[PDB]
Amino acid sequence: QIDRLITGRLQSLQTYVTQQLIRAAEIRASANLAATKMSECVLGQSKRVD
Amino acid sequence: QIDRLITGRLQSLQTYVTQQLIRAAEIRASANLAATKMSECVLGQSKRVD
Amino acid sequence: TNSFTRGVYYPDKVFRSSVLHSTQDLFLPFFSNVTWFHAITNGTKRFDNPVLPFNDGVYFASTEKSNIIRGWIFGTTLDSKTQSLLIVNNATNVVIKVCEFQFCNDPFLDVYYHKNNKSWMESEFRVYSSANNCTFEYVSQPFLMDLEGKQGNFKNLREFVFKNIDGYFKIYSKHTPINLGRDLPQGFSALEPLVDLPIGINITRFQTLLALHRSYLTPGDSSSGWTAGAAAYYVGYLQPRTFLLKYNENGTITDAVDCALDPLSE
Amino acid sequence: SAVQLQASGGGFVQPGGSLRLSCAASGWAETFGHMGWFRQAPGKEREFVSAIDWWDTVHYYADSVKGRFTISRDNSKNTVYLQMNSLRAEDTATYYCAYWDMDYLQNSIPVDYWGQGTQVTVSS
Amino acid sequence: SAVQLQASGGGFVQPGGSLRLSCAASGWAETFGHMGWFRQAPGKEREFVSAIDWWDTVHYYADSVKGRFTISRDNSKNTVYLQMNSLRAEDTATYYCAYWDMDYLQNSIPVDYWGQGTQVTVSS
Amino acid sequence: DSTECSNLLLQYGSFCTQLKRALTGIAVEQDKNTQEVFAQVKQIYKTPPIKYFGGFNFSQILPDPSKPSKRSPIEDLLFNKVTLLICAQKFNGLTVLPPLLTDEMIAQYTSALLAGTITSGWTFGAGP
Amino acid sequence: TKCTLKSFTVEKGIYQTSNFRVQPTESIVRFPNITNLCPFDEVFNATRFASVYAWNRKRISNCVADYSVLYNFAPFFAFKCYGVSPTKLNDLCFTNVYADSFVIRGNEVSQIAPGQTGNIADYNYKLPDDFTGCVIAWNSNKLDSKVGGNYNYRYRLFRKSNLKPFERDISTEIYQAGNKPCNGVAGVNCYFPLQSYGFRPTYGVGHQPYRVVVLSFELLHAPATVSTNLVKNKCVNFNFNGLTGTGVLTESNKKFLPFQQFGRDIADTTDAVRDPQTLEILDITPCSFGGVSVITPGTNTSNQVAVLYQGVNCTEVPVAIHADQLTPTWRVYSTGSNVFQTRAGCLIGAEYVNSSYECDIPIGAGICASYQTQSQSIIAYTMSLGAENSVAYSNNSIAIPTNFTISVTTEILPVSMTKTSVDCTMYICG
Amino acid sequence: LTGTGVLTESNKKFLPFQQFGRDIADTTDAVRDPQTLEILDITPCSFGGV
Ligand SMILES: *[C@@H]1O[C@H](CO)[C@@H](O[C@@H]2O[C@H](CO)[C@@H](O)[C@H](O)[C@H]2NC(C)=O)[C@H](O)[C@H]1NC(C)=O
Ligand SMILES: *[C@@H]1O[C@H](CO)[C@@H](O[C@@H]2O[C@H](CO)[C@@H](O)[C@H](O)[C@H]2NC(C)=O)[C@H](O)[C@H]1NC(C)=O
Ligand SMILES: *[C@@H]1O[C@H](CO)[C@@H](O)[C@H](O)[C@H]1NC(C)=O
Ligand SMILES: *[C@@H]1O[C@H](CO)[C@@H](O)[C@H](O)[C@H]1NC(C)=O
Ligand SMILES: *[C@@H]1O[C@H](CO)[C@@H](O)[C@H](O)[C@H]1NC(C)=O
Ligand SMILES: *[C@@H]1O[C@H](CO)[C@@H](O)[C@H](O)[C@H]1NC(C)=O
Repeated sequence: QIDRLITGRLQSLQTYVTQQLIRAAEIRASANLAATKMSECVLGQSKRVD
Repeated sequence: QIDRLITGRLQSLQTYVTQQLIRAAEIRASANLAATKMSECVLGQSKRVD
Repeated sequence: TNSFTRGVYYPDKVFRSSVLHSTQDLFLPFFSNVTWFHAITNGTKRFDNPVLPFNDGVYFASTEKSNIIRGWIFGTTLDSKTQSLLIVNNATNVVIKVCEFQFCNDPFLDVYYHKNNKSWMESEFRVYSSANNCTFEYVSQPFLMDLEGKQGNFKNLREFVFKNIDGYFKIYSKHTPINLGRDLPQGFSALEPLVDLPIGINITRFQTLLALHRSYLTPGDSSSGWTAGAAAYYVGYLQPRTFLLKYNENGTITDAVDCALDPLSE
Repeated sequence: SAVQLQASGGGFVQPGGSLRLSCAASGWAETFGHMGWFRQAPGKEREFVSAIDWWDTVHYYADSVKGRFTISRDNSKNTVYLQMNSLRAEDTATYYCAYWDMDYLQNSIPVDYWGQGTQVTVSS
Repeated sequence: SAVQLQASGGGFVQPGGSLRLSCAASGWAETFGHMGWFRQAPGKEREFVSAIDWWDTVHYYADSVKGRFTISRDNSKNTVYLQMNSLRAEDTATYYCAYWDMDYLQNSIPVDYWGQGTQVTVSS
Repeated sequence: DSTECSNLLLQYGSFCTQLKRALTGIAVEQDKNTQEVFAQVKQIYKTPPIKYFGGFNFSQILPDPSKPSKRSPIEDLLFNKVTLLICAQKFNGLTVLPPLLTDEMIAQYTSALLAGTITSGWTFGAGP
Repeated sequence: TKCTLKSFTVEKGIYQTSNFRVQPTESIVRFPNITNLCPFDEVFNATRFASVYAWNRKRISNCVADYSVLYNFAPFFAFKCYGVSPTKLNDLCFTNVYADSFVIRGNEVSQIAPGQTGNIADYNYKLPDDFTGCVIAWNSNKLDSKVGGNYNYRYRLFRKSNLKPFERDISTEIYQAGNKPCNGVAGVNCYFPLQSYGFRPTYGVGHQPYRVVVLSFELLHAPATVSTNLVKNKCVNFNFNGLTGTGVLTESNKKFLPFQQFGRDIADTTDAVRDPQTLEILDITPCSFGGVSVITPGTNTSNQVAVLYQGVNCTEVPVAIHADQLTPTWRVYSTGSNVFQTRAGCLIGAEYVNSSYECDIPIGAGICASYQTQSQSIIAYTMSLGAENSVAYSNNSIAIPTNFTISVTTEILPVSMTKTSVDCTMYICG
Repeated sequence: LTGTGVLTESNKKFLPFQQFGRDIADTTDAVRDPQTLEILDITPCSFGGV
């Protein structure tokens, strides 16, 4: 009975982490874009349209 | 007992493949940046600041 | 027939502050048809408050002045072979006598002249035909708050939700002093629990107890249906309906929304 | 499973007396479980008495019944008896002829089927 | 059975003397059992001396105390007595108040309560 | 927190050191994400005491010392417009690690970039 | 850290090792709600007791029959409970205990039991063979017996059949044992069932009165008609009205409702609970646990390290870490070199310094640590963003470089990761 | 100790007591003749995807 409950509880934890990992990757892509924007738009002038 | 062992064994394999999929997605994002850097920084001169 | 928002009650004795709680208990559905069941001592024939089926609890709401509505009787067949639940309210007593009274009588009028000067508790309805299994009672301060209604702008909407969970019988009372428009206004008042009561028996059949003697200001009707006329008692019914009860800081249910009434509500 | 049990016997035994009971079986069962008696001492919990294997290969006895109890199945009418020697004066109980519908008794607490109570007092 | 037993009496007697001891029950009981007496001589075992039913109807006297010792119960102070007469040289024994927590004197062994020591010596 | 339960969890091996390690990488990366975006400037440039930039009014974005926090009216508007229980997560092992760079430090990094852009053009991003 | 890192030499950097979980100190069993009732004096202390032929049936309910009150009620009695020892019955609460009371004789004590026979067992009161409950049998010689001869009290000597389980019968018809009818007149074949009790001061102990009270419970769908402590801000295991769990019973400030008992929150946890005995609201907070991480400047440089219990207000339970309270052991740091409360837990073994340097070992909330000698030791400076610099901006000032510097910088980027391929049947199945 | 593999010679040094060889894995890389005290190196079958 515990083993059924542990696996159910453990599976939810693994889902959360694997959901956070892909979520964290989406932020990193946003952070990399923001870091690029700061380097180009702020620290200099950008000729790239839009 | 065998099925109980296969569930965990298969789940461990599934987690690794899922973890590899996320990890490779990060590498491709890094690989694309290197490909962009090679095309712009090496094959030419980049006006993009920093 | 238009319980616009009445019938909500605190599903449990749990405090909750500024949260949106979703429950799944038995509730009276929003905008349901409350039966007008109005009622009309001129004889013992021509019964005026017929029995009703107690299916998964009922929503009871009355607007008697001070003594027209006194109590309720429950059980299955209200006879000797079944438990009879007396939830009568006295002037200051609400004794919950669950004795299997061999029959539920009717208010034995002493004479046709009814309520000139008699206020004593004697020769009353006597529906408790003396019987054997006179089990535990909750004789206490009257849970039926026979409040001295006054100042106009009032009709004591003593909305009671009588439900029987796992045998335990619960009374959710909230007497309404505030003015109502016609019979039930568009407002909100969750019914705080009043009595936790074990009485582990079948409660399949229910009827009000017009322990009146007094031929006291009762209008006439002869049909059975579902409308919002001036009632001796409104009778809803509780269904396994999911509600989203909102809780104010002080843990008071400010408002709630039914989860099946409307697509927007859903 | 749906098994009907046919228990009979008893009487009015005496200090040092004995019983010779019977418990016939009839009805389809999931498996060939063991017949026997779950006697609760008067006012006590139901207690295993003595169980015989359906193949008549395993016999069981208990300290409260050792030396003065024995179970045996009739080979003709398939009515399992409860025949004893010098039953004591304290067995003033009601004896249920219970039915474990399992081929082996790991523990006696789960008793799939049961029987009727045999009320026998022990006094002269 | 919180049967509070109180012991009293003792001393030195002559060959052919007499004595009177008192023991009683209090607190609360599992049931009305048997009131009896025992002697556990130094190095010896607790030996059945005399048992009496609580209502002074069923009395018992051992062979060694037949015609010498006596047992009686008071009817107004909840006390039960004991007598001893005609003591020999080997009667020097230690006495503990006895108590049987059973309705019938099945054997001399079954007990649930005991008393405290009491040295008895015979001299002139 | 049941030992008999805990012993059975050991039978699954490193199925939970992975979660602690994998979730640690996320927490570390977020600190790198903030630093990468904002810590693009080596020094900390300060706006001169006078703030007449040829008629260009910057008081909206330039940090305002009047407020107790060193945030501009625009940043203060953003903070109030973003509403951030937590302790329940701190009840069952779901501790939330605070960020390495405080909200003040990040607002200080932004003021450096803001002062650098105004008083130094784009030259400060490519050298002195 | 070496165990968690699974390496013999750890490098500079904060490492998460284990979890610090403060253990509860005491246990509180507060479920009293004050509340007490049920008299027992009505069924025990009554001066006049109903006879055996008129035994009472008074089921006590909606209150508690505290057995400690009745455990010591008289010099001696037979607490002949059935099915459970009287002491274990104390907390054994029962749904509807039908408390029956009457009086018997002394020699008839053996005749008053389940399944017994006689003019007072078969003919006055029959107990079922499966009787569940208790029998309370004490003597009332000074009350139910008269020195002048108590014939006012009677024990029935004749009756027809045994009573049903828990059944009553008070038939007083003139019984006929022959063929001649009574015809309403006492005489031949005409016997009154009630025989007057022989209760004289000179009568024997076998004829002495003994009251008998039979308290019996039927385990039905009724409330068991038939134990507390106190606490403070210290963390304990709460049991408020049967609410299992452990937490810090800090003082609360919310306003409950006259009927609300078990306060809650968004989560399933019981955030608050009204204190039963004092009718006050108590706030429940989880025991202040949190992960513990170790700040180390690299085995090579030094073995000196400092630890950080993440997410704890340590200026309390981890600064008052008593003998072996801190999980990583070494209770010599109960106070430590310096305890520095931080927004990210608190540091033990590192001393805060006013001077701010570049971050070396990140900790959190703008605090970093490094192994900088002041005498090498761990410091906990506040991270410094950089050297503050002011540019002399002016309306007509321009700065123009006269020289330059061809700076060559390296950039490292991963491109491909190791290629792999698995096989379930080889992997999963040997 | 049950398993399969190529039972080649072992160049390692099983300290007397040691009988099961093992690498940093569940695999029992080495083993020792329980009837000749010879150490043998165990390598898995030369399988491989095709
Ligand atoms: C820059 O703009 C701010 C507003 O964005 C100006 O501040 C306002 O100044 C007016 C005076 O004309 C006051 O009435 C307002 O109350 C000010 N508002 C705030 C928020 O300060 C500021 O004066 C402008 N500076 C210059 C040099 O033009
Ligand atoms: C620009 O800088 C370079 C070095 O960064 C200067 O070259 C140096 O000149 C000094 C003489 O003052 C020599 O001692 C060094 O050996 C030179 N270094 C190199 C690498 O050549 C150069 O003089 C500077 N330009 C000006 C105009 O001053
Ligand atoms: C029920 O529904 C309407 C709306 O309240 C009510 O007015 C009407 O009397 C009822 N109609 C029926 C019985 O279908
Ligand atoms: C809710 O709580 C606040 C704070 O105690 C109080 O001032 C306010 O009157 C309450 N409102 C109600 C009763 O809903
Ligand atoms: C390791 O410690 C040595 C001294 O033993 C020191 O020289 C070296 O810089 C250290 N390396 C790091 C960065 O851990
Ligand atoms: C932590 O300790 C106690 C908590 O009971 C409190 O008095 C103190 O202010 C807390 N410290 C901080 C800085 O939170």
